[PDB]
Amino acid sequence: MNILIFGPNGSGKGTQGNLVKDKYSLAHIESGGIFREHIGGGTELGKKAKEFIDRGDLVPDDITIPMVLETLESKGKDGWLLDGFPRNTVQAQKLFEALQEKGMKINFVIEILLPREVAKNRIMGRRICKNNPNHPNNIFIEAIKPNGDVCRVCGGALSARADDQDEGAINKRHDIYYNTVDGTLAAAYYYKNMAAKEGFVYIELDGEGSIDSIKDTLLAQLA
Ligand SMILES: [Co+2]
Repeated sequence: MNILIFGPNGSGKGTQGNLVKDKYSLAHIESGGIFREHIGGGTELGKKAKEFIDRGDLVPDDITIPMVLETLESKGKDGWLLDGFPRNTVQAQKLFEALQEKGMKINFVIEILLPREVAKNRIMGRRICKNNPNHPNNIFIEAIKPNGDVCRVCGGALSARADDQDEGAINKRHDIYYNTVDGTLAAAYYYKNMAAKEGFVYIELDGEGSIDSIKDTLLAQLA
C-alpha cells in the first residue's frame, strides 16, 4: 500500500498517519526525514541539494523529486506513507510523473478536511498539563475542554505553548496549505481529480471529529 496523506496543521494528521502506518505496516516517509537520509548521509543527490541549502536557497524540484523517489524505493520498499510532500501543484505533478516512470503505483490518497479558522483555533486552543503533558486539554474542542482553569484529567495546572500562540507563523503555513490556486489543497485536488483514472482511491476525512472517530472512518475505507 502506497498512500499519500494531506492535512493542515491543527487537523490531527500525524496522529491519523501513525494509525494508518501501524495497521498496514508502512514506512512513514516525511519531507524532513528524506533530507536527513540524503544530505546527512551524502548520497549523490544529497550532496547536490546541500549546496543550495548552505547558501539559503531551496533545493530545486529536479533534485527534490528524485530524492523522494530514492527514499520510497529504499526505505519504502515494503509499503509507504508519504506525508508533507508535495506542497504545491508543480511538485505534485512532477511527483506523479516520476512515480509513473518508475512504475510505482499509488493505492490511496487521504485528505483531512477542516476549515482554516477551525484549524487555527484548535492549534491556539491547546493547553498543556504541568503534571502530564499527554493529557488532552483544548479550549476549542468541546470533548476535551479544560475543567475550569485546570486539566480535565488530573486537575494539574495548564499552560499555553508560545508556538501555538504565534498567529503569524500559523497563518503563513495555512496560507500555503489553503492556497487553492497552486498550494497544497490545489496539490491534493490534482490527485483527487484523477483518482479513478489511475486506479487509486481518494479518501476525505472529516477533521472535526474525535481521534478515535476519524480513525474508525479511515480504517473502514483502507479495505
Ligand atoms: Co493532567
